[PDB]
Amino acid sequence: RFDPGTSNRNFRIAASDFGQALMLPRLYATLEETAPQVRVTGVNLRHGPLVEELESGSIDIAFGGFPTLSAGIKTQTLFREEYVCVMRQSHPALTHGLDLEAFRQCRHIIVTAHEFNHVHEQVEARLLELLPPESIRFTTENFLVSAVIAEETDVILTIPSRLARWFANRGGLTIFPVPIELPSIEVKQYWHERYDKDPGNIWLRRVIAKIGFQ
Amino acid sequence: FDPGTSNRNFRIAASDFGQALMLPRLYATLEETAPQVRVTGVNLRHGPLVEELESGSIDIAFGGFPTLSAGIKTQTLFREEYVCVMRQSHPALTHGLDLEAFRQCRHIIVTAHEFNHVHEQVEARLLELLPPESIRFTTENFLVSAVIAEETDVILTIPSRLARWFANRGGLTIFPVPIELPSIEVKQYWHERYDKDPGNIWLRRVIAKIGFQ
Repeated sequence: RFDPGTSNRNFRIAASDFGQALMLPRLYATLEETAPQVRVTGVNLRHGPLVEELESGSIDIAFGGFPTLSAGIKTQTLFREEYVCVMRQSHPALTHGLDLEAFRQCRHIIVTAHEFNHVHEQVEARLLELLPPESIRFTTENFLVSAVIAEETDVILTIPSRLARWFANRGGLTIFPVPIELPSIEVKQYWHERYDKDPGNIWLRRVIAKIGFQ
Repeated sequence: FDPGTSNRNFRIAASDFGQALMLPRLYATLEETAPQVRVTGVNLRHGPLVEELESGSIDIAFGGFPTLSAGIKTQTLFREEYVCVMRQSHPALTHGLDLEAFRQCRHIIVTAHEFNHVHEQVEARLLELLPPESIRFTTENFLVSAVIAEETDVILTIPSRLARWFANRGGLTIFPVPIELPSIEVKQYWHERYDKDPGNIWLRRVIAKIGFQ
């Protein structure tokens, strides 16, 4: 059914834009070394029921936190992620510290995710509860968009640390801890039972599961 | 409608590139004159944009959408060209990017077909001229693909503003693309139903006043 060295299969992985940008580069080596005509497509999250897409075969694997996925779904946990805060290094509060109430008074960009039933909705909910409505300036579905915007303007962004670190590395942004206690996230890969024994699917899970996510 | 005291959440539909470009150019106007106004960036979807503009679901669309015509007003904001980027630590760098070398590289392609975005044209041209095995990754977000090109040895063909944005802050280097590609017109789009809506009108005018480099 599936041979890495000769396959032309195009694998589709559903993930947030962040999850995509995290995953695919970690697959490149394996692809050039052992599967040089295999393709990986990063598919955005949708409003429709994700379990259906895994069932129909239109998605091979989902990657991230999808608490709503259960029946007929098999999973494996890959790592934990924690949230932090960022603001750009030419931000007025940077010269200052930031306790909880100064935090509440700044401008925020929120990444929204409840429509996609992605675990980040947990954080989103916490922030919408905490923050004065007037404190929220921008809203977007994409983590990477939100990061770029935080670099170009004075808004505070609350995001997975891995993403924060990737953008900190260019010095646009400073990382500081969230002044509230946010849930720790379990990031996994998800697939459907109907494909548990599919050779290609099995191969992909193996590769993903061997990724050094440290 | 008063900007100074409104709390309206305006929804703009654009590619992730379009959102990243637009919203920052709106911050000052918000800070100075509409401090309670929210802007939301919405991803392009499966369905037809017109039905979203009509619905009120989306206030304005930003980008290049040839398909919007019947009941849509537009104002052209600027025009964009395409280039290639590869990271400085790429073998093909110190060698030139002629068409024959191009074909021998691995590519990441941004796909746009689903949401009738002008990039369809660019995507189609590349697929025409590239062997199916030089294509390694595919994604629908420009920003995703730009960080992937920064992390791995893939070639990425993208709009120059996006390119210039990543070249400055990192390892990607910009190359002309040895493939014939259309120029692009970036417009704002809105339904005629809201042509006269004060809120909309205000937004459209703030945008038409942005100085896109």
